[PDB]
Amino acid sequence: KAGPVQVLIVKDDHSFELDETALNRILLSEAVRDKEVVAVSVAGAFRKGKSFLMDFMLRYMYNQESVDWVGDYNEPLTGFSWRGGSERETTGIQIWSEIFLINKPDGKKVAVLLMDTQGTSDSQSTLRDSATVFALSTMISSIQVYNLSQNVQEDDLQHLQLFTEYGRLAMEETFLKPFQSLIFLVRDWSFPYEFSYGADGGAKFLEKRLKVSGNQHEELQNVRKHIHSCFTNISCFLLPHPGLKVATNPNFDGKLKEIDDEFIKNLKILIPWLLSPESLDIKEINGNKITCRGLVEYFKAYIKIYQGEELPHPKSMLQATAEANNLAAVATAKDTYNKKMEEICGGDKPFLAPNDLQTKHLQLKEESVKLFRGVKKMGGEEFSRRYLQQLESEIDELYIQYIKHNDSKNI
Amino acid sequence: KAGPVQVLIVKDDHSFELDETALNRILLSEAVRDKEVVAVSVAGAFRKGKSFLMDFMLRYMYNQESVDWVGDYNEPLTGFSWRGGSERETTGIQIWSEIFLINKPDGKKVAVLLMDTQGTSDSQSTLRDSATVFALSTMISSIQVYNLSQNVQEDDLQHLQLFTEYGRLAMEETFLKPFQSLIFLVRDWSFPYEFSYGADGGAKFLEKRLKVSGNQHEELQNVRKHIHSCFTNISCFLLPHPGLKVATNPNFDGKLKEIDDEFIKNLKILIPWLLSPESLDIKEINGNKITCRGLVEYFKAYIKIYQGEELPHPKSMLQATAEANNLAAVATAKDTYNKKMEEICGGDKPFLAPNDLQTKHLQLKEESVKLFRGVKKMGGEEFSRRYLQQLESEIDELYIQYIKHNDSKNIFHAARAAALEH
Ligand SMILES: Nc1nc2c(ncn2[C@@H]2O[C@H](COP(=O)(O)OP(=O)(O)O)[C@@H](O)[C@H]2O)c(=O)[nH]1
Ligand SMILES: Nc1nc2c(ncn2[C@@H]2O[C@H](COP(=O)(O)OP(=O)(O)O)[C@@H](O)[C@H]2O)c(=O)[nH]1
Ligand code: ALF
Ligand code: ALF
Ligand SMILES: [Mg+2]
Ligand SMILES: [Mg+2]
Repeated sequence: KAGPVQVLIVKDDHSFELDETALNRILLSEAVRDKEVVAVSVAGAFRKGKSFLMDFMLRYMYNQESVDWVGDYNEPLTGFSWRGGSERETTGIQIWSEIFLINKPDGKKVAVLLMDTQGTSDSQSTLRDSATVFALSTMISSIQVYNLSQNVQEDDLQHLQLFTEYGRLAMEETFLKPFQSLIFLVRDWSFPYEFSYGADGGAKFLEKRLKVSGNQHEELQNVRKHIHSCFTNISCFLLPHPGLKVATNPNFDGKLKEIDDEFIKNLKILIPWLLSPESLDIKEINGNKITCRGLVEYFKAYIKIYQGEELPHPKSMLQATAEANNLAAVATAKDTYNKKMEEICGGDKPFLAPNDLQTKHLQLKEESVKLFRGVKKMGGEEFSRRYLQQLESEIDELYIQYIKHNDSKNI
Repeated sequence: KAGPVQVLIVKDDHSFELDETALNRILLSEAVRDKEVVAVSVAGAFRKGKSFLMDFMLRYMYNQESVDWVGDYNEPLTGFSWRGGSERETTGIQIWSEIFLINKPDGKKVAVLLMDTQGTSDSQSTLRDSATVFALSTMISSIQVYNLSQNVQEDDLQHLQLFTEYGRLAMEETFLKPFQSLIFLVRDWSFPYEFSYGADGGAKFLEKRLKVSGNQHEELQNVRKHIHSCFTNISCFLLPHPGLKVATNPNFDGKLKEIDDEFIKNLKILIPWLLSPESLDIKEINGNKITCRGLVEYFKAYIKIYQGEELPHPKSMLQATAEANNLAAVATAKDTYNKKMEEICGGDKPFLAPNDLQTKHLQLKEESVKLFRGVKKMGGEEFSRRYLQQLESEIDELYIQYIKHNDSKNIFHAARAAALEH
């Protein structure tokens, strides 16, 4: 019997593990391994109904040819594990064990893979944990549902930009856009009188939100340009709140009779708009359509890159800013020392007595140390200590170079 | 008649202006200028009901002595401007024009100032805009209500850390904690079966969410340690959802008869909890209690700092990581060039003829450029181009230093060569 399968395992030590056996068993079966694959993912902040949504996607995938695929209104919602409570439920990445075979309007018979992910920003996860899951699901899926709550905030765009860039870094160089379809799914949209629920309201909302204009600040322009650069198709769907019973009742188990009717009405539109045979886009990587067997190889390849240390680590805004502040200050203090030493023992300056050279070096070292300390930096003085010691060590190294330059002028 | 007053203005070119005349008219009047001041602010992500909340705080401030301060159930909600719609309403910082005089259980009157702020992360603002508003409002307030939606996510704590770090950087150095009281107010809390609505469930939720353990990953540890070290008192209040009429009905105008009853009950706990005379903390800066006139002086000083450019610029995760990646690659590549040039024209090495020196320099410069370009960095090759150009420029400057070092080993080379050619 079909069920969810844990394929990306996140460990308590923040390491990642691919369950290759379970993955090979689902995607290398004879019926699917050679078919071109459509991979649908949902990702975004944790505790926002992602697994819940995926389980309605499952109902549609099993009952496409039925007018009432949304189900019996007394049927509980099953599949991927979903629940209330403040603590995360999904970890890593899970896929549905049954690969769906669908006929496109082309006549092409394609394999459809459904992928559910650990929400970002939970209380147990580093930024590297969250970015790796989100980048991997974007790199593997051909349709990425970016699940957002209520609105699209500038920090939603900055996270998307960080995660997609992290994905790009693990990918081979390419002249085409790295990714395919992205849907901004806005849950609990509260303003249907400003933009109607659904795809047409969402398209107008998103055009406004992502619009680049010349009078816009560069920081605002650049995040929008980066998002457009990454995806060949970007859509948006505004979804109503499903009712306070769905959000707050601990006995709720997914029965449609307990879900707000306007939510159901739009949910019935959203799922086929995402998953109908005409809207299923086959996965492509660097301009080649991928089969299920091909997808398995890329999954293994990408995880290995993220398991190693070839790529830089994503860092928080304060941590990354502190590091850049300190690196820039080291460079400035070191450059100051170099140019000041050139004034007293550059090539065109006379030989200096060794004791004089030492006195002037110690003075110029102290001046560069005071320059470094005086620059305002994020992170605090304790964070700076490592960079202060590096600075002093590199200046001491430079000094020995100058001892030898000076010595050459008295031979 | 009393109303909201814009005191911090964010311009469309993202510059900041203090309307000192408006501020002075309010805080320097004879009635309040010399009274110790309590400042209450609300701040957080945009479009989350901050102004709405403040107008219910206004009702309390005006009707504390009335039996039913919350208002008639048919009375619309007014004061600071609030509304639905997805676009921001409040910009900058505004204060209420009427300063409330309140007697403490001690015996003398404090002045209470209410401050409403632009939500962070709206689509028209830079990170620096958001950071400056949130920092200024934290630095000026003695009670900061941090307004959050549904949960406390790790990105919420990273933003609070960044914003409070930005405020600390603009303050006088002190051995004391820089700020006083912080309230994590969680709107639309959905799990009362796990942590009950209000301040006791909030305290248990927040104690767990903010707990510092020496065994958590340093990234999670250090955010929590930072927040704890910034505030002398941190609490948390979990508020129910107000109902879909409040959230989605365009005709809603604040009438209590259209607000869910459980939200009202907790609202009636929250507001006196925040504002009761025995709960009002007098603003302290650098160990001194502050009067209204002193608060104006600090508002002027702090904004002057953020109007200048003495401080590091707040940057997005991608922007800051890309910068750090490129800065490190530049330093490595420049260091390599220096070390390789020392092998050939260090002080203890023989004179090199200018043509050999140039050829070797050009080889080593290319190897360093190749090293820089080979480093995997966030942000793209296009982002790195400013740093590649800077590296080539700094390498060229070092080369000229080496030309002079080398020439000094044989000043007569060109002259003697010319004399020997004959
Ligand atoms: N407010 C709100 N809650 C939802 C929605 N959809 C599902 N939920 C509830 O969200 C909670 C967590 O759902 P889950 O799918 O496990 O979230 P995930 O962690 O994002 O996968 C459950 O209590 C769901 O009933 C929605 O559209 N809005
Ligand atoms: N979901 C929800 N909406 C609220 C709450 N409080 C107020 N609102 C609605 O949120 C919208 C924005 O309110 P406003 O005070 O202008 O938000 P601000 O931008 O943060 O100041 C209004 O439509 C309010 O009716 C709440 O606790 N939960
Ligand atoms: F909180 Al989750 F899937 F994002 F359980
Ligand atoms: F969006 Al606001 F006050 F944060 F109008
Ligand atoms: Mg889930
Ligand atoms: Mg407001």
